[PDB]
Amino acid sequence: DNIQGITKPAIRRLARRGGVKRISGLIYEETRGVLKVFLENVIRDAVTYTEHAKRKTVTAMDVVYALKRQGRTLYGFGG
Amino acid sequence: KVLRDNIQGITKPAIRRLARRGGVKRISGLIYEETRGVLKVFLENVIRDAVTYTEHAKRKTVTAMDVVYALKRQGRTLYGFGG
Amino acid sequence: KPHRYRPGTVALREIRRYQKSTELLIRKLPFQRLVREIAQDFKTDLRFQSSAVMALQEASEAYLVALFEDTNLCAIHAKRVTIMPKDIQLARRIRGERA
Amino acid sequence: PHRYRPGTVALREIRRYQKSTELLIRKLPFQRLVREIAQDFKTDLRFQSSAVMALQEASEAYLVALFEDTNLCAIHAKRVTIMPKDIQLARRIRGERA
Amino acid sequence: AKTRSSRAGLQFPVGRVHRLLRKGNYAERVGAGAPVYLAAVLEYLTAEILELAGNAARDNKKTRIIPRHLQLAVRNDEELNKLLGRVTIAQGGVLPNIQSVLLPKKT
Amino acid sequence: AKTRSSRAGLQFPVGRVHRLLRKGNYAERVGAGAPVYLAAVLEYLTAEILELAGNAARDNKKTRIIPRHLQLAVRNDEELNKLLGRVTIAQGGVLPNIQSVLLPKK
Amino acid sequence: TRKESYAIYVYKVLKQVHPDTGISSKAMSIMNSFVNDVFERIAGEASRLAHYNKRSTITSREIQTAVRLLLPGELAKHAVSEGTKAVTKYTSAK
Amino acid sequence: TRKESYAIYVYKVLKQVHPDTGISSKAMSIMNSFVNDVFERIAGEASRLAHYNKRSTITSREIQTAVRLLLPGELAKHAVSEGTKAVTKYTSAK
DNA sequence: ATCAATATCCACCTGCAGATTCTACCAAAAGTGTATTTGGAAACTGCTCCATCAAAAGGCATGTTCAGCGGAATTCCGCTGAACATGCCTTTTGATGGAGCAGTTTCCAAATACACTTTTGGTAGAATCTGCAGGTGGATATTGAT
DNA sequence: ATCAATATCCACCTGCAGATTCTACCAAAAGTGTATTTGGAAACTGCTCCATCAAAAGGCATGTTCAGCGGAATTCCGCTGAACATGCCTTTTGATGGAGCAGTTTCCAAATACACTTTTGGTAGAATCTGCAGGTGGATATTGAT
Ligand SMILES: [Mn+2]
Ligand SMILES: [Mn+2]
Ligand SMILES: [Mn+2]
Ligand SMILES: [Mn+2]
Ligand SMILES: [Mn+2]
Ligand SMILES: [Mn+2]
Ligand SMILES: [Mn+2]
Ligand SMILES: [Mn+2]
Ligand SMILES: [Mn+2]
Ligand SMILES: [Mn+2]
Ligand SMILES: [Mn+2]
Repeated sequence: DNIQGITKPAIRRLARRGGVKRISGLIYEETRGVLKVFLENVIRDAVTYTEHAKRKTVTAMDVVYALKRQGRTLYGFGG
Repeated sequence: KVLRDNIQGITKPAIRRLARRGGVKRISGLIYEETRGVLKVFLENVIRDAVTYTEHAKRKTVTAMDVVYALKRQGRTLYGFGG
Repeated sequence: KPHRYRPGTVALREIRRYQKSTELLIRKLPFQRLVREIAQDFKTDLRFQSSAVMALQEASEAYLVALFEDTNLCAIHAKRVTIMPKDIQLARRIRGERA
Repeated sequence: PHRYRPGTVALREIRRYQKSTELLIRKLPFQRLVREIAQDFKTDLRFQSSAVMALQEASEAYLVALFEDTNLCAIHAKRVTIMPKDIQLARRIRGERA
Repeated sequence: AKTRSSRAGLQFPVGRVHRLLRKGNYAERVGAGAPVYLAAVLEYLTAEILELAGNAARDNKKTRIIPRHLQLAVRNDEELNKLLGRVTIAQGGVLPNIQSVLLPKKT
Repeated sequence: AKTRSSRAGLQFPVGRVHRLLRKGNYAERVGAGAPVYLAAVLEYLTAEILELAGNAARDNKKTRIIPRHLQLAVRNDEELNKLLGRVTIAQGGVLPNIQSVLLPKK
Repeated sequence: TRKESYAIYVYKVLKQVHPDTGISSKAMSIMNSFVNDVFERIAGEASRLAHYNKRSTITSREIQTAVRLLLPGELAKHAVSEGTKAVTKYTSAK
Repeated sequence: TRKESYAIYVYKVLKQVHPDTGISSKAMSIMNSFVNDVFERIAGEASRLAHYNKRSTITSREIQTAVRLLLPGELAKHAVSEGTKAVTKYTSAK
């Protein structure tokens, strides 16, 4: 599956940038669930803005407005 | 008269009660001073904004609405006092 | 004959009682002076509607009660049943109140 | 032969990744994940390339901050190894997990 | 002359909501369908909270809903809890909840 | 006919800010000074970040400010960090920081 | 003097779901806060949504998307039906 | 076509501050997000203040209080200082 | 303490992906004088409600003794995760067309808005009506000693 | 398990603080009327988004080995809960003085909107221009064995 494309080594890299020294084996599946929940929440709102505009293309701005609503404001992609 | 040291009016027993409502069973002796400092900061931030709303409206009386708006700005919305 | 509850028994009894009621737990007048003192240090000559003081008290007690729940989860996470200043600090760091 | 002790390379990697800014999840795989999830809300969607990047930057910044909080929870328990319970405690306290 | 509310089949005030939408600077114009739809959502939400609160009132052998009942209704409902996740209900107290490891004995 | 910005002594467009305030549905009317004050405020904050980012650029021996430098200026400054407390700067990375207990026993 | 509130409407709705149940003034104050709060949140979202699409008009369509972004799943689905229903019925009349 | 942005102005300020320093497009894009973000927050607060006080005009007075509410201490002082300075400079220029 | 395998640094070099500059071009804007309309400050003032003080009384805070048991230091060891070498699958990079669908422009019918102007559904204060707070007594549930 | 010191649940009872009806004004909605105009609906263009193909190389996956972390168990000092005795200070109830807020009226500094004129800001071509990411050489530091 695609969620499994988010690899153990890549999750490690993320942890490292997070200052993490040692990782438990259950961490990788736990991290995947968290990311999926995060993407579902943000993508759901962005697509809601896409449909409202009557488009078939999810725009950077759709994503930016979605992130802002979730209180996760992002700089660098417009607006 | 002069108001000083009122943070002590937040007693050890009152802080126990609050912890009880919060589900706490055992409390270390240093918790009380820590709680007082956390509450002082909480109130300084809220009162600061409520008072800013008061001065802007050019009045000398902090209204329930000033507090409610202050609380809302801080994402601490309160129901029951006009907003 | 001098009956005695074991440590923890009365505390549990206390949690059940306070979780069942809704009254404010900090004495009123003392809380009012605190508000007046902190406000006075920002601006002198301020008056307060009484419902303003109460709004601050409900807001403050809800904030502390929920902080204690989070603090309690931090103690238990540490294999303890006693809250300590370090639990309060971990909770506030994670909540972003001083990350 | 030669062998670094457990932890030494781990430290080295933290220093390296805390010093750079490139994304750490391979792109193609991330893109499939995004499209797959979007498809459940609205079928036949297209994505501006910058839309997927915004999502990746947002996701990685999120996961990285979560890991720092997770690390703080593991250290609080006297450990140096993060576990599922550490991520859970951090999320509950953040208000994402109730 | 029928009320816009009766025309809409609603208890909540459509006109009031219309006027509130105008005076709030949300946009230069307010379509006629807006207040109707908004008044309906509001009424649905309040109907939902009152159903649960009246129930909490009944469970506590009360006839009068008080803030404690509103709090129990909201905090016990996954969705309302989330919609009001950053709100505090004055005089609502909290839900009875004690962590397991805190309980006495064994087994 | 001179620019309202030059009258205010600003680089930021007082006129645009004025129009943006009207089209934003913030209120029925906008005072004449509102856009001036706002523009000045936006320029000051803009300069405050450029200054710290510029320094971050120089400390790294680079002359071109990149997102990494904006991240370093904001996160290393207590006040800017709070103002942007819930903002993510794309391609900014994080500040080097390793919890002491993780360092090897020397 | 004079000050509006949703109290009579909240009250009408209380009687509909619980004919024999009353409400204290504090609880009514809370219900009033709740309505104003959700009003602002929805109107606020509708406002942004309109600006994002360079629309000068907020229609039932903006209120609708605003409701989908604002409410959790099931409350959303039901709010939408109630909203769509009232608009349709309002339109069939007159 | 036609995308309006604060880029040329950000670059102008970049020159008064660090005459020999440049800025990447991505970095410029971030600065633009910054200005728009701070613009929306400040304006949003001033809007609310005017409504709370039943006023129909947003004047420099609302922009000032909004600044004090949104900016951390020192940043507020200088920002309010710069705002007051710009309006004075502008109020006396025949 | 002595090598030895690697990781880390610095000075130097330079092709090009991305930045600055000339340049022109055009519409989108922004600035000024002019006429109309009004938002909101000063000036007066009716009247709510906020600060103060006095007086009684018991609900609670304070301070102390006593000892249960929680927290934390110390020791031991099973086994999970780190490091690393081997094999190789998939992500990445880049040229290519084919097309879906955003973005522009023009047309025009359904649908707002402010002023009018008539009318009643709300609101504040007075009148009317009851849920339950709080006190008492007794049957049931819980604790903790032996 | 048996028995005593206590907390706790629970239904009947009842005066009262607070809730649920009755009046009469007044902001504040709502049918019409024009005049104005948003923005949906269609024909049209071309900017990017998707599917396809293809090698180089860089990761990712797997398996082996063992260092050292996590957690179980044991121990004890001392902190913190429970219980008690003493009396302070918060709470409850009002009465008084007036500070200040909120309603009303009056009137001018200031704002919205054309209508008209000018240019600044956006874009992009195509050309111009260059900071720095890699990649090399050799020197010194870091780490870990013995
Ligand atoms: Mn019912
Ligand atoms: Mn007027
Ligand atoms: Mn123990
Ligand atoms: Mn087709
Ligand atoms: Mn009537
Ligand atoms: Mn009772
Ligand atoms: Mn009794
Ligand atoms: Mn250990
Ligand atoms: Mn005493
Ligand atoms: Mn380099
Ligand atoms: Mn070399």
